[PDB]
Amino acid sequence: IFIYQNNITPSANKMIPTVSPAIIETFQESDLVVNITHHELVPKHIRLSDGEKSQLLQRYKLKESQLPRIQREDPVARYLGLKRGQVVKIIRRSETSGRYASYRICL
Amino acid sequence: QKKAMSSRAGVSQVLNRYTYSSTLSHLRRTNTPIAKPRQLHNTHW
Amino acid sequence: ALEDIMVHYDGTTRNSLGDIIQFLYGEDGLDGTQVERQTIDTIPGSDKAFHKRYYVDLMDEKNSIKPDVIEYAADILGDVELQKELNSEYEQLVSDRKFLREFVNGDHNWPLPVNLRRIIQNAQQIFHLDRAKASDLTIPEIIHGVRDLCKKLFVLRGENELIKEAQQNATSLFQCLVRARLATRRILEEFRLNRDAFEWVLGTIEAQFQRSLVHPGEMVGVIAAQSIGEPATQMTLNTFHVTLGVPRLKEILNVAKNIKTPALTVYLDRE
Amino acid sequence: YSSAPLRSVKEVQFGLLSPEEIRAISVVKIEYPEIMDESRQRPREGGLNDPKLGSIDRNFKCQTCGEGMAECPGHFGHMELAKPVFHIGFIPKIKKVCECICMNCGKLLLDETNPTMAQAIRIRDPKKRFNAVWQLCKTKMVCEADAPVDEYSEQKSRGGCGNTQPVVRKDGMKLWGTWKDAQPERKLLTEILNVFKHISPEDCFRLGFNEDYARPEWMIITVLPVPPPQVRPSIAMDETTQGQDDLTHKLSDILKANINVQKLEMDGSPQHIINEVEQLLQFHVATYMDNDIAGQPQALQKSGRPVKAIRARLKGKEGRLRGNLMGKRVDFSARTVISGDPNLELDQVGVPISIAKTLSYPETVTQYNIHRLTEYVRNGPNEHPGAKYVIRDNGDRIDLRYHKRAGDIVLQYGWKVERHLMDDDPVLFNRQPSLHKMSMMAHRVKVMPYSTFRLNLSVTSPYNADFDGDEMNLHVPQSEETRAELSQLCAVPLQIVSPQSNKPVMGIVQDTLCGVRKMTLRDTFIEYEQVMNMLFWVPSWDGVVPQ
Amino acid sequence: LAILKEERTTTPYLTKYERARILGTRALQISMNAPVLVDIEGETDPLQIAMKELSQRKIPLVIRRYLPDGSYEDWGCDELIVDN
Amino acid sequence: GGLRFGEMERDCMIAHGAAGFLKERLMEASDAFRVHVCGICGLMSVIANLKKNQFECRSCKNKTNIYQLHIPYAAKLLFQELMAMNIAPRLYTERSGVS
Amino acid sequence: ENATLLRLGPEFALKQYDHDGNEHDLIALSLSESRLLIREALKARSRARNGDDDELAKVTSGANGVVKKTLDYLNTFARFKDEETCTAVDQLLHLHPFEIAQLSSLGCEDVDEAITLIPSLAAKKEVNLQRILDELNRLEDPY
Amino acid sequence: LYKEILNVIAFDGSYVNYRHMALLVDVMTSRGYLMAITRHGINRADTGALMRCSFEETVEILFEAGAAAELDDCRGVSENVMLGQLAPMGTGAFDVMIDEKLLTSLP
Amino acid sequence: MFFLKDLSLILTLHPSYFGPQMNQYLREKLLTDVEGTCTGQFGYIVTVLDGMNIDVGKGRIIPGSGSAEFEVKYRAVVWKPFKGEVVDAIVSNVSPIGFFADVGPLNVFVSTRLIPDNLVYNPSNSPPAYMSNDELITKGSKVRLKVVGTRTDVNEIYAIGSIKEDFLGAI
Ligand SMILES: [Zn+2]
Ligand SMILES: [Zn+2]
Ligand SMILES: [Zn+2]
Repeated sequence: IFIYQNNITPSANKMIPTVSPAIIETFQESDLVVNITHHELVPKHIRLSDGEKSQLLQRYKLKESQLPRIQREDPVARYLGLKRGQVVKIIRRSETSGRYASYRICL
Repeated sequence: QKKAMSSRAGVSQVLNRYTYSSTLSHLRRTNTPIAKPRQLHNTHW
Repeated sequence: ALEDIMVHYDGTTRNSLGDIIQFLYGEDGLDGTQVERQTIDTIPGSDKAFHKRYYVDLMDEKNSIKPDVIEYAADILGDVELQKELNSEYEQLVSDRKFLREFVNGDHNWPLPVNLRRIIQNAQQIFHLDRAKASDLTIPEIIHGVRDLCKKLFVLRGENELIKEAQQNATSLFQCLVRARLATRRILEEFRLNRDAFEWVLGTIEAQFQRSLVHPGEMVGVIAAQSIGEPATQMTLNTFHVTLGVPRLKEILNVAKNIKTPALTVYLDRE
Repeated sequence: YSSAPLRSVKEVQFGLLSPEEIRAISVVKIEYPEIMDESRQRPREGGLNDPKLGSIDRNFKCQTCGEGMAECPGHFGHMELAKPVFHIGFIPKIKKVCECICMNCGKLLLDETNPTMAQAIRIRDPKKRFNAVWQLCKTKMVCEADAPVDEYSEQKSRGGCGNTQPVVRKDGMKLWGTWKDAQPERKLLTEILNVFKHISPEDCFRLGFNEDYARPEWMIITVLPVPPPQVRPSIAMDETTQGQDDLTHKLSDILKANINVQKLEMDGSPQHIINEVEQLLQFHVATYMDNDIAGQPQALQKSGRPVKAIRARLKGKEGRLRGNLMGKRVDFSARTVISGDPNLELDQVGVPISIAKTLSYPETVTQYNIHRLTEYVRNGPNEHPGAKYVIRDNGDRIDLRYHKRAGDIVLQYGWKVERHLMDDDPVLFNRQPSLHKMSMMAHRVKVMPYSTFRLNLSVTSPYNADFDGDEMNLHVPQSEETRAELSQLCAVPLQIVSPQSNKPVMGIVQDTLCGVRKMTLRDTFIEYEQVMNMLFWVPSWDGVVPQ
Repeated sequence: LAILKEERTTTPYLTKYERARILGTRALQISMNAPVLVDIEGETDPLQIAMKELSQRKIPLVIRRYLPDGSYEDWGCDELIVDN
Repeated sequence: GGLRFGEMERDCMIAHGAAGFLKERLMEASDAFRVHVCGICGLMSVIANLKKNQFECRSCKNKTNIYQLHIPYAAKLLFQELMAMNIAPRLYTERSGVS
Repeated sequence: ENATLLRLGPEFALKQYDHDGNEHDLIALSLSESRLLIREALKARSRARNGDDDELAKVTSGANGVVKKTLDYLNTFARFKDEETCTAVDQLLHLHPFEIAQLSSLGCEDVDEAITLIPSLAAKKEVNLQRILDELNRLEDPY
Repeated sequence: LYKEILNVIAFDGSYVNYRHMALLVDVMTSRGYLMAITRHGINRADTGALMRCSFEETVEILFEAGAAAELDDCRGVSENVMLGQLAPMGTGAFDVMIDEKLLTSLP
Repeated sequence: MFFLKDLSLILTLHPSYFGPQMNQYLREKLLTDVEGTCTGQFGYIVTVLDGMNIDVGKGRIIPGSGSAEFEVKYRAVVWKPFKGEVVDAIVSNVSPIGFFADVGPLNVFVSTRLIPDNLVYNPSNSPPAYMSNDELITKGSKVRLKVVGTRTDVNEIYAIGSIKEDFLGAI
């Protein structure tokens, strides 16, 4: 997790997938002054083991594609370092029942 | 006429004859080819 | 844009691709038709006046149920084992009370299925209850029964856990309203309900509830499609009778990258 | 009756007709350019229109599989064009396509070797695949016949002829590019087809294609599919009067532009005066499918008329798709002038006698209602409690207003009778713009006199109607289940509570509202004499006078 | 495929749409001169008779409720409580 | 003539879930028509001589696998048009793409 | 194109699906063995239907010229007789389904012969198949 | 998004119930980003072809549909209307079958 | 060569025949529409195993009418010729242009241009034959041929084939 102040070189970063299995992320400075999760509208998220995942899918009979998505370069997706294939459980307030449980997979 | 419909339709109609004041109106009518034109300007006074 | 959206036999809202847009229509699975504006008592007022209403202490001359309500008020008076179950309840309600203020606005009026306010006004004269002769309920009758009730307010039915969690979850708010009107203090001091009455109300709530649930098939998208546009179809570009009204809504639905009047509201810091 | 099994579509597969197939399927060579006249003799020459295809006038012709007009679909024919033409609507992709494939050879411009491509090449999605690809292959323009392998740039084959690939741009209906040493301007001929044909089968698959249902190449037409009469019908002023479709012109025009073309490719061919006539064929074929394009030339039919292009006939509202398919005019329907009645139950709807005597309902004969039916049948179609058509099992219809056996007839269980709507019959009533769930509701029929739909007052605001001239459409159900469906889901009582605002949508309007206020005031007193005539007026009265 | 009589999840009540079509079919069945199993107590409209046949839960029919994935759930008209 | 049942009128009915009734409008009370598709090349080729049973459908040469369907004549034309534009609308009575 | 290069239609891959939704190995059905499966069903059919082949046809046959022929031919060419003699072969043989059947329903003496009428093997099965090949003609029941 | 549409409705005194706006809002958000209710949005997803074909680019919508050879389920409301079959819409969102087993208990 | 594929078929039934013992009728009706059929797709349908206990499952009721739609899922014994495939049958007829063979319910023909040169048709010989420097083929005789091509037709599949290589022909 390198924290580039302004920007890394195009010649540079072309050596990130050159050290697999491991993976590296890049975050601009001026974009991390305030944690976005702490925000009112931003609900608390949570990851899900490939057991709890292979359960969720089974418990509702869902085919992955049938699941609400989230962009890979999404501020929260990055923040929690998601990956193409990972799920995220969202728990927010609901003026009809109190609490709803939504999930978004990271494509 | 010809393969030239690139004219303007509306001009010349079938004069109303429902009532006298109808017919009258029709002759004294003006058109205006196409949110601002539709407005009722002052100049219309 | 919503045509192919329709509730499914498990209560999921999806489309012509099966993509789940909502796991439980409206986040509760209730059909708007069967819903009315109720007022969740619990939420408003001070903890002091709250306590002076729902707090019960069988070990005290002034904060106990007057013997004009039960038929065994004195032979029940002082039981330590019961006053603990009376805490469990009250300890719950406080978890609730603080969890509901966790709607920071305070507005206690909300749309909620099963009009408990009326259903009791109905009980009032079906069995004709006098504001004179004491009721006849064990403290267990009521509390356990309302616990047994919550258990039957089933939306989802699943065997496993994941479902049963969703169950409790997308219900909760309701349950609190239920308790709010089924607290020991009120059910006995205000409307002396008999054993019969209680057994009726429950049975009806249960039945009513199950009917207030959405019916699978309901072409929801087409429904919501109109439901939204209609009170928009009835307006004037005139903002009579910042960029607002008709064009703004348009602007939004178009997901415009450059609205005329942008603006942004920021609140100060704590202090 | 047809022995073949009845089924429903569970899947629709799109692709493109392969010329060899279109040829195959075609049952008419369609070579001649005339109309019919077998040399002035009136018929239909085996050349153009009807050379065995369908027919009109209850005339068996239809590739002899008779059936005549109704039962008989149109019948396709073809026409071998002399030379390949560009498909008016594909010119966009075709160009971005060439930017990605090499000419003079015909193979990819990026193999598994390059990484960023692999990813894209693995993206399983016929559209998002073809997206990422072009953004890459649009730069490199040299079909290297020798290139440094994935080792040492010392040693160096794949496809050959490293000819520089041109940068194409759109100028009217023609694609041109330059080849570079030093560029080359040339007007790219329709070479392209050949290159596609050559493209490897395994390459097709690399892009979002399928060697079986749609290969890139089939985007250019060789043998043109000629559509039959039912597609481009003639409208005669009875019979012995012309009446020809828009398309029934631009076909012979195409034909002629084909003929003349060929008659320039077998005679003194002025090589730079031919292109001027190919572009012409190219044009008439542009016309035929679309005649509202960029390079103006509207191509108007003698009079100024625009000439509906197939895609015009489809343009939303009125045009086929949204006009005839997504919503069509239907039978068993009626419309007239509305006027409210304060003495009709909420869910009723007073219907004008005239109308009741027109709309029917197929009700099967049963030993429970035979008695009632036997009265209704004798009355005839001009008497109110009557009927107007009797249909025996043997799919044929007796017209109840003429037939010599009018009062005779004894029914037979299992037959169906179409009766006039009667009191307490569910029917679909509506008012457009239909923007509500409540804009259509089932009402009970109540036959009344006078030419107008009599609806209740309180149900005015849902449709949002008034009586200042407004008209209303009425539709009439047809099945035994349909009815149930009308009363179990569209009944007025179920609609009383609007789901959008969890509140009703029908209250007490005008007079009734205005007055109930007065009538309510403490100052409002009523004496016995009136207090009697009022309880009587209440149908639901418990029959007990309150103290 | 399948799905045992056990682990059945859908509603035990008959959705108006289910009910609506059931009354539908059986109605035309009767109008196809089929046999009715009750006492038309002066009743004469098939759909009423069926509505009665319903209120008395005596309509031999089974509803296979399908789930988005492709599996199904069978329930009888006898089973499904018909309060309303 | 006859009154149009345009989009907005469709919509409403769909909200009501009046599936069948709608299917009964667009077909029984208007268009309707019995077309014969081919079990192989999903097209409207079949030479159905309703007498000598003869069905056929050359170019794909079949006479055995053919299906019957009930669709609005208005639509049949839409397809012929689409065909006449060189696009191929295959109709399958069985799913083939799987998943 | 369709050829005996073992590139049969898409409808007959070694892994087909059971009516109950399961996976099952193809079904090779050599002569004689076929004559039994048929006869067995045709018998237990004509059993509850009452609760030597020309007759049995115009009763359990469509009334189906095809069966008489399919019964004669399958009895004038069957290369075996006992449900055991066929079992042995299966208890043995279990190569791709088509072969294990063809080898059983087609006469063969030499390997040179089999390898000639089935030119696709050669390296698609070790030589000691030859042993077996003898072992076949070796258990090629006597007359 | 919800808050914003609501504030356009509530400034006119009119009230609409959450679930509705929610549903819309969700469909726009769910597909990964912000699909606008316009030719450059919903009408451009992996949805059915006949469906999207019934709005704006009607013909062109088909060209690039037969081009990449799309396969349409016919599970979408539109398709069936165009075909004339009962769509899986309430009344038809299920089957009615005679159970022979009980059809013996039925005599 | 014979297989046992688990196929299925759909049959519609008018409401009249909607009694209590239907499964029985369905089963027996299946056979009358299957046993004896022939499709180029699946070949020659000859026998349905385990009749008695066929599985029918619930059938659905068509909305329009009252009829029921049944998806009968069975299993059967079939036999279909493939190209390059090798089998042997009895010669049925025999002229100067070749001979016709009968494989079960089938009839395959061998062209005089697809046989080995050295086998000419014998003229006035009883029974009518074809002569080789040593061999002789006639009706009775069993011949092993190779099916070059197969043509699927109505309710019968005919074909063509040859005996020109070596180790092929009569036996
Ligand atoms: Zn015909
Ligand atoms: Zn090249
Ligand atoms: Zn075909």
